[PDB]
Order: sequence, then C-alpha cells, then structure tokens
Amino acid sequence: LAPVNIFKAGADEERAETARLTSFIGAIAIGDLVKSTLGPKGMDKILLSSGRDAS
Amino acid sequence: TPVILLKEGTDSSQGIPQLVSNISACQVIAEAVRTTLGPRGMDKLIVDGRGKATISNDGATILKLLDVVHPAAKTLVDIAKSQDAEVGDGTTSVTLLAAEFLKQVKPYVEEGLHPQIIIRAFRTATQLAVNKIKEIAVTVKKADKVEQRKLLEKCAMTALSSKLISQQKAFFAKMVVDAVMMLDDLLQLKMIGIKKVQGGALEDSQLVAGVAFKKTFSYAGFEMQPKKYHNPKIALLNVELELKAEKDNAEIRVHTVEDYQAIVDAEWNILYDKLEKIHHSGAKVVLSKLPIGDVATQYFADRDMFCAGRVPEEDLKRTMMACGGSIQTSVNALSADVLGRCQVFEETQIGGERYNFFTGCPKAKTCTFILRGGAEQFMEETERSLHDAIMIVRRAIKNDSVVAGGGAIEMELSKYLRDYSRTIPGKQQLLIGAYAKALEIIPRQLCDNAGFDATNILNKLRARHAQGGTWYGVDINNEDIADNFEAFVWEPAMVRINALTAASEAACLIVSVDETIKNPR
Amino acid sequence: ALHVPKAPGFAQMLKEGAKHFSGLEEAVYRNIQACKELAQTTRTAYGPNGMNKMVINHLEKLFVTNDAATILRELEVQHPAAKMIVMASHMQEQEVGDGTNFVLVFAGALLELAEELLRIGLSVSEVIEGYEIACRKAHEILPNLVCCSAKNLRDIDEVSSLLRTSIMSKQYGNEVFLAKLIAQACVSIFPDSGHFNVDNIRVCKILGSGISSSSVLHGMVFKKETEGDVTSVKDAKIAVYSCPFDGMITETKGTVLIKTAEELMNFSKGEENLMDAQVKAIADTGANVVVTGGKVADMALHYANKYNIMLVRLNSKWDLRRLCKTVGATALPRLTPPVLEEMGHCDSVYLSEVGDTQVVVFKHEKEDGAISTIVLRGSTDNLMDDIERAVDDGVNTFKVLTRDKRLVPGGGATEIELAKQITSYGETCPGLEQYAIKKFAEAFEAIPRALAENSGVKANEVISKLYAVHQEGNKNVGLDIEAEVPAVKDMLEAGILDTYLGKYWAIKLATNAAVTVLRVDQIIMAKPA
Amino acid sequence: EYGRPFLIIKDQDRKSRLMGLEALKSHIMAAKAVANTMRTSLGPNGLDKMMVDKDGDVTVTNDGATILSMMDVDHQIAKLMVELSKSQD
Ligand SMILES: Nc1ncnc2c1ncn2[C@@H]1O[C@H](COP(=O)(O)OP(=O)(O)O)[C@@H](O)[C@H]1O
Ligand SMILES: Nc1ncnc2c1ncn2[C@@H]1O[C@H](COP(=O)(O)OP(=O)(O)O)[C@@H](O)[C@H]1O
Ligand SMILES: [Mg+2]
Ligand SMILES: [Mg+2]
Repeated sequence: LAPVNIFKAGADEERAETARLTSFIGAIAIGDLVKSTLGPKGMDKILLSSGRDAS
Repeated sequence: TPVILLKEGTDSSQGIPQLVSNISACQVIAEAVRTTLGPRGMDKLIVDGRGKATISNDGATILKLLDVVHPAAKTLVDIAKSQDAEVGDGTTSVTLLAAEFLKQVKPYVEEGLHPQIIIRAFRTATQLAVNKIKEIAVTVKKADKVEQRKLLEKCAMTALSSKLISQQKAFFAKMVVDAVMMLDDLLQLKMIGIKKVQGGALEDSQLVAGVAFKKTFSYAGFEMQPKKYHNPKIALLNVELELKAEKDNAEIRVHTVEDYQAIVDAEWNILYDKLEKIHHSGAKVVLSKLPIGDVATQYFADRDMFCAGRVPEEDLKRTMMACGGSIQTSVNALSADVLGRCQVFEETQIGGERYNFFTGCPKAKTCTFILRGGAEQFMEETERSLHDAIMIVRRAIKNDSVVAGGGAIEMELSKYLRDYSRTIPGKQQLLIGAYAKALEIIPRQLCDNAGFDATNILNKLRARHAQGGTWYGVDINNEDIADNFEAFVWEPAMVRINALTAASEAACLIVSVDETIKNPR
Repeated sequence: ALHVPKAPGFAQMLKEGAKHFSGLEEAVYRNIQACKELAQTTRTAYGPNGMNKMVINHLEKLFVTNDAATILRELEVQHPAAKMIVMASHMQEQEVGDGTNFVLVFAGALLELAEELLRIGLSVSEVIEGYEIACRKAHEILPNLVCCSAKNLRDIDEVSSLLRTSIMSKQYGNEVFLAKLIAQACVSIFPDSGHFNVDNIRVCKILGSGISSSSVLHGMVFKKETEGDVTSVKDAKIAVYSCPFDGMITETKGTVLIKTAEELMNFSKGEENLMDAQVKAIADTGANVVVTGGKVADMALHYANKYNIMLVRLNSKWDLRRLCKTVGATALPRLTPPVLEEMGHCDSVYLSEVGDTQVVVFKHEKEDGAISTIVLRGSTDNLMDDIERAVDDGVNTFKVLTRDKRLVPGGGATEIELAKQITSYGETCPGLEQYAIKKFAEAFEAIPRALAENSGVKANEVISKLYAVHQEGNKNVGLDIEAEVPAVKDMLEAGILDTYLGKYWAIKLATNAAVTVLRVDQIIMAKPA
Repeated sequence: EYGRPFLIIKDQDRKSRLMGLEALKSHIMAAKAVANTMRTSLGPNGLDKMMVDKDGDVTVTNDGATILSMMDVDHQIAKLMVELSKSQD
C-alpha cells in the first residue's frame, strides 16, 4: 500500500487476488441458496420480513 | 483592587518587548510569499474549510486567503491590496521591501533609539528615492505609432515572465495589446469579456473582435431555425415576448360568453401584434434579457429568424457597444437606427458547449477572450495573469515612461543613497545607510530562487554600478549580469514609485506603535 | 476554627452580590488610585512626540489613534470613579473640539496631590474651597496672557499658520501639507453673514497612492454609477426629485378593471404614451440631468436615454439634502416639470474612476459654491481614519476662531505663568486654605513635564530653566522640541499658539471633575448581570 | 520573551504544511497511484472495474473518464487527474 492516502474516510478498494475472491464467493452463494427449489421434487422456502411488519 | 478599572480579560503590553515582537511577526508574512518571485518562481496551494483548492502565483491573492489575525501583520496585507488597486503589478515587491525595511532597523530599536528619529529617516530618503526615479526614467514624447505598439508589447511580456503561461508570452502579448488599443478613451474593464471553456491545448485560445457568449435555455422548436447569417440586423430588447397576464393588479368581470370569446382572442392579438412589429423591421436576430416563450420561438422558426432569451445583462451591453444599436423596452418605435449590424453570425461547438458568435463589426469597442485549459484552476490562473497584462497596458497608455527591471533599478537607488548619507553627520548617517541596504533584497531574492551564488553576483553588480552601466541587472539564463534595457526588460515607472511610498508608509506606521490593548470578545 | 459572624445592622440586610464601601480609606483613597491609573494610560499620547496607541474593540475592529477622546470611547471602563472623568472629557470635545487630553492630565494630577493633603490632616471640605478659589483666580489671570490675535479669517496665507499648531500635535512631519488643504476648504465654504457650519466640509476616502496626492474638490462627489447611457455633461441644469422616477399610483389600494375587448388592448398603449409626454415635458424646460431619491422604472429609463437625459439615483435622505444646497436646487415631492427657480446649476457633471473605484463628480468652477469636499488618498484604511480625525481637529479650531479671535502662547508657557502667579497670590492668603491653593498651582506643571518626558529628555532641567527665565519677565518662553539637549525657546516668535477658548473650558471642566469625586463619601453598588 | 507563543493565523495549531522537495515527492506518489490503478484497463485485452455508488448502485465500466468520475478522492493532486480526464473526454 502506498504511504499516501487517496481515498476519503470510509472508502475501500479491493484488487486482483481479493476482488476475484469476493465476486466468486457471492455468486456461488446465491446459486447454492436456490438449488433446493429446482426440478419436479424441489421444496419451498419461507420469507419473513423484519421491516415490512412481519409479512 | 476589589473594583478593577478595565474589565477582566483585557490584554495590555508595551515597551521595547512589544515593538520588537511586531518586527518579528512581519517576517512570517514575508516568508509565505518569498519564493514566488522571479522568472523561476513557484506557486502555492491553499485549501479552505470546505475543501476547495486554489492554485495561485499572484502575491496579493495569497495574503487574502491566509487568515491573519495579528494586528501588526495586517498592515502588510493592506498594502498588497493598495498596489493591487492602483497599478495591479508589484504586489510581492511591495511586501518584501516592507519587511526588509523593518528588519534592518531592528537592532537600533534594541539600543533604545527613539522611534521618531527612525521615522524622520525613512521619510527623508523616500522623497530622494522617488525624485531619483523620475529623473532617470526613459521616455520618447515624439508620437511614433509603431514604437508605441512595440513598447506596450515589451511591457506586457515582462509582466508575464513569472506566470504559468511564460512559454507562450509572445503569443499572448499580441492578443492583450490588440484588446486595449480599441477600448475607447476611458477603458472600462467591463468592456472586455473573458470566457472559460474546458478541454483543449493552451495555444487554442483566441480573441474575437466582437461579442460571443453562451447558449441559453431554449424551448421546443429552437432546432428548426437557421444558425448562420451574412448580413443580419440585430434587434435588442428588454421586453418579455410570451403569452401572459397584462398586469398583476388586473381583474376581468364579464357577463356574456360572446365577450368571453372576445377576451380570449384579445390576449393572442396582443402577442401577435408585437411579434408582427418586430418582423416588419427587417431584423433577423432578436435578443432579450427577459424570457422568450415557446410560441415566439415557433413563430420565429416559421420565418427563418433567430431568437434568444434570458441573455445576461453584461453580455447585452457589450453587444450594443460592438454592433451599435440600443436597448428597447417597447416595440412601437423600431427605427432603422436602433438596429445592430454585423458582418456574419454563426453558432459553433466549443469543447462540448454551444456558443453564439458575432464577428465582423468594423466599429467595435469590445473584445472577448475564449480561454482553453484542462482543469478549472488551469484557466482561473490563466485569467489572473491576463489581468496583470491588461492593467499594465492601461497605465502605460497614460504615461509611456519605462525603466529597466531585473534588479537594475534597485541598485541605482541604493548606490545613490549610499553616496548621500556620507555627506550628513549624526545618526542620520546610520539610518539612511541601513535604508540603502534594504533596497538590494530584490536582486538577492532573484538569485536565491534560481540557484546561483547570490553573494558573488551582488559583488559584481555593485562594482559595475559604482564604476560608471546604469541599467545592469541579473541574467537568469546565463547566471551573470547584463544590461536589461538592451535585453528588453522594461516596466512602467509607476510600478516602482507606488512600491516605495506604500512600503515606506507601512514601515513608519508600525514603528510608531507604543502599546496594544485587546479587550475581551 | 471559628468564623466572624457578619456583624448586625445594614450588613445583614444587604442583597447578595452587592458591595458597600464607607469611610476615607475605602471610598476616597480607592477612587483617587482608580483615577490615577486612567491618567497613566493616555499620558504617553500627549504632545507632538506622543506615541500612537493601538486598540482592538470587542468587535475585532482595529484602531490606531493618537486622539485621547477616541481612545477612551473604545476602551471600556468599569470603575465608577474613572467614568466621571470620561464623561468630563467627552463634554469638552463636544463644546470645543480639542484639548481632550489636557483634561485627563490636569484632573488626574489634581486628585493625586489632594491625597497627601488629606493624609496630613486637612478635611475634604477645606480642600474643595482651596481648589475653587484657585479656579476663580485662574480665570481672572488668563486674559492677561493673550499675545496674538486672528486678523482676517478669509485670508488663505494667514489662516494656514493658525491651524498648523493644532495639527502639529497629530501628524508631526506632514503638518504643512495638511494645514494648506484644510485652509483652502474652510476659507471657500465661508459665508459672508456669519455662522460657519461645520457639517459643510465633506471627506471622501479613496484607497491608492500616498497622502501627498490628496486634493480638494469644490463641490460634491459620490461613489455611485450612472444608469443611462449618457455619461458626461458640460453645462448642466439639474432637477431634483424626492419621489421615484415612475408613474404614480393611489396610496389606497387600486386595481385596474376591464370589461370589454377594447379596454384590454388599449390599456398597455395608453400607459406608455402618458409616460412619454411626462418625460418630454421635463426636457422642455431644459434639464440635462435628473436626480432621484428612489426607484426608477425601465420605461422611464428608456425614454430618458432617448431624450438625452442623464439619470442618477441615490437614497440617503441626507446626501440628497446636501446636494440640494450644493447646486441651489430645491426638492420636489411629485413628478412635475420643474419651475425655472427650482432648477440648480453646475459647471460640470461626469463619471470618473480613481484607484479602482467608480465615482460621480459634481464640480463647480466657482471658488465659493455652497459646500466643499476633501478627497483623501492613502495606502491603508487605518492611515486614512487617523488623517480624517486630524482634519476634524483642524476644522473645529477654525470654528472656534470665528467665535473668538484671541490666542495664547503654547508649549507649556501658559501653564508656567499661571503656576507662578497663583503661588504669589497663594502666599498672601492666611488660613488652612493656603495649602490647597499652592497644590493647585503645582498641578499645572504636569503639562510641561508630560511634553518633556515624551521628548526623551529630563523634565527637571526644563522646568528649572523655565522658572528662571520667567522670573526675568519673559511670558512667551516655552519648551523646545527640536533640541536634543533640554532648552527653551520663544513661542510668539515661533508661531506656536492655541485658542483662548480651548484653555478657558479645559480648566473649568477639569476642576469640576476633581471636586465632584471628592464630594463622594460612600458607595453602594448593585451586582453585575 | 523573544519567541513566546504569538498568534499569526486563525487556528494556527490545526493547520499543517509541507515545503520543499518533500512537497514535490508527495505529489508524485499520489499521481502514480492513480496511474497504476488504471494501467490494467488499456488495450483490447484490458479488464474492467465495478464501481459502487453512495447509495449502493452497481456500475461495471471500462471508460476512463467514468472511473475517475465515480471515484471519490481526497488528495488534491488526485482531483487534478480527474479534471484532466474529463477535459479530454
Ligand atoms: N527577464 C527578466 N529578467 C530578470 N528579472 C525579471 C525578468 N522578468 C521579470 N523579472 C523580475 O520579476 C520581478 C517581479 O515579478 P512580478 O511577479 O511582476 O512581481 P510582483 O508579484 O511584485 O508583481 C521583478 O523584480 C523583475 O526583476
Ligand atoms: N511645536 C510644538 N512644540 C511644543 N509643543 C507643542 C507644539 N505643538 C503643539 N504642542 C503642544 O501640544 C499640546 C496639545 O496637543 P494634543 O496632543 O492635541 O493635546 P490635546 O489632546 O489636549 O489637545 C499643547 O499643549 C501644546 O503645548
Ligand atoms: Mg508581473
Ligand atoms: Mg490638540
């Protein structure tokens, strides 16, 4: 990391080894979440809300 | 004791400790602007509370942006605006000369010398210094027309040597000189418009012998009307051409629908009457400070004529002065004289924006600059250097007397005072001698910045001046001394004369202070 | 430990936060010390060599002053005893205009000397009687000291010598140049018939060159700019209006009502035609410039440009009245064609620029005119204001000279003579009032001591030499400033004088301040808030 | 007595300052970081960046001007590179 700061407080940067790591973690996370609802014998999920008045 | 004279929190100091502390305080102010002097000077970057940054080389501008609260230092700030408001050039020269006057008499104050003796010393040499400048100033009162156009260029280039645009000083000097020679005999500064458009190289700047301004907000239908004319007639207006209510204090009461329909058609007949009155005058370009409705624009489109609304006031006055018409608040007396004539009108794209150009007027009294930079602070700094060239030419028109710069003038004055102090006896010998020593700060600060041996050059300069070489200054490129009058380093006589009086008055005022009282809040 | 339990009576009933002083020790000895402290503050600001002083008020404004009355106004005092002296000095400025520091030095010295008399056994009643007798005896002596007279107060050369001393104590080094300027301005606003009014001298400050480039303009100047396209006039006939330059309307609410198509269309045309005739009627009388104290309209401005009428606007209710005097015109409350009597005249009106500022100039070629203006050019705001105060002091001296023409020698020669003659009278008064009389004469010396101290020489050598010379019969011998070794000089031949009325009021108000303080016996103070 | 704390500038303690070569070297380090961030995105085989907005919006882009526009920077020299990119655009 260069000793000089270029970003305001709260801003963050990620690069090659860390950037491709984060992007792949997110994608497979959403893919594995919904695989259970696929095909003629998939099951259903429950969605309950903390914000929208416990819908 | 139980009842104290002045309220609690009052600060009071006096004596020699107070006066010496004021001398040292002014040294900090002269430090902020010290290394911004010379053909090889730098800039400074200042950031205010909100985060906006300003990059500047102008000496008066730097001192304004500092938040000085020291009462004695504020004197040096004010004389900067004094040189700024009278001649416009020499704001740093009057600051270094102010600090050097005080520093060279500081040991005498420690010895207990009465300040009123010090004050009499400064005022004695200044009348001698000023009267020396006027004697040896060079001028040619015979009116040669091409020499005048050369003298003004030399003065203009020398005012641009220490600025960001030094590499193009020969190109800009020609532009500035041409601007002033056709600006009437009162030379209003508002008669020159400076515009700033991003994108492009510095050499793409141009001067238009006319009026050019930005495209304004236009309604639906602005795009089916022609954008070029060869001999149009311009009708300047101050009347709002849109369908509206006559008076804010009006009121209509009616009984029958027959009059109702007649009233509805009355508003349209009013609007169509004004627009038919303009179209019959033969004008092709109409400009108004007030809004122009969409109905007018669509109507102006059907007859191949150009409309523009919400034009700024200043841009309209320049257009009147360049074209030669007059502003009309009514559309009942459009004679042939109240119209403006130009040789060509067009609308072009400049760096992403659209600009209106009125060029070709042979009787113009106004110019306009289009400045091309790469960033906001790049053209703002460009215009600040242009303003120094404009004011210098304005003064040179009224009085065409020049002296050689580059430290040549500061060594002729110092030698003269040194040859006059030896004639008078007493403590008046040491004070004038110390005064003459303060005048060789300018040649030292030029060599210190460039990076030479400042001690050797001064010794060479002092010997040449006392040998009998009046106009010998410093040679920046060659690291030596040379005659700056044959090297074309000129400046008007007003710049130096106004530098001494303001500097002498600031030094005298500060020394004459006994005690300072600050009361709470 | 134990405590002292707040002895009964008035002490136990007094509200918290309040104070109560009683007796000589806690009331008079404290007040004298408080007054003595105030004198030492402005004592160094006395005389031609009096050093400047720098004051920052509670609003971060910066003042560099030599004037004593100015310093006290911006200094803020809290002791009641010092306030009494302050009100005395402010009264002297209003009544005369100069000598605001003579009061502080004299009133301060009187109280200091009255301390020892109370210390050795005298009472406050006997001290006051001794002071008052000397005050009456001082005034009887004073007319005998007149040594010169103002001959003709409309002679430029003579007057400049009269005001030079009044400026010598303010701007040592530039007294000659400033004396010449004020002489020209005052001598040419002079009326034949008497009543020199002082407000008729205007000062305009413009930043720029040194002070030697300031000049005097026989007329008025404003920091404004023209509205129309006309800029300069060569021989102007002026019309002055206190009303807006626009079509008038009813003060009661008034709306325009229309019922037919024709009235809707003909309203706008009718209004414009009416405005054209009104302006043309004005131009029919020959007016070249119109000045108004209010808002202007666009239609009026357009027609004013068409008929070559110069238009200016300024709203002060005090600048316009001054302008009425300058050109001789009279105000008008309604937009009507002016009567030939009601129109002023001026030899030139133009728009000019001076030091990065736009100004409008009403210049007379007449030497007298009605009022005059002095333009100040300096390098700093603080420099102008101090010069502005000097111009006021010089003018106020000219005001006094009109009231009375008698001058007395200055430089300490007047106070030395008074001290010599009061003591001679004080020697022939038996009783316990002889001591206070001699003390009063001894306080007059401080003014020659104060000048000598700041001059950087020993005070006792000068005072000893002044007494020895004055015994030989020289009434015009005073302190010499130019000499670095203490010496004396003749004042009448050196042209150093001051107004007789300046001394007459200064002595009267100074003693009145001292005896007023001595009459106090106890102080009751309410708490601050 | 000679150098007792005397105030010259409002809030004198809270302001910093850099003079001399250490001023120029600090600018160079700031300028280099901006160039090394966007060295990758040059040429047909270049790669892109995924911007993230103040509120959460996602934008994937390869244009030089936009990356420097959506970027939030503090160093004054960095803003000078942003204005340089826009002027060319
Ligand atoms: N060609 C040159 N050779 C030597 N000195 C020069 C030359 N051009 C300008 N200077 C120097 O630049 C100095 C002032 O530059 P400038 O920025 O105008 O000062 P200020 O900020 O006081 O107006 C002058 O003292 C002059 O000696
Ligand atoms: N040329 C002079 N030489 C000596 N004393 C002078 C001279 N001119 C003026 N003075 C002294 O200056 C005093 C008044 O100056 P000033 O400071 O204005 O006092 P004040 O505020 O009481 O008017 C006078 O008492 C006079 O004696
Ligand atoms: Mg310059
Ligand atoms: Mg006086």
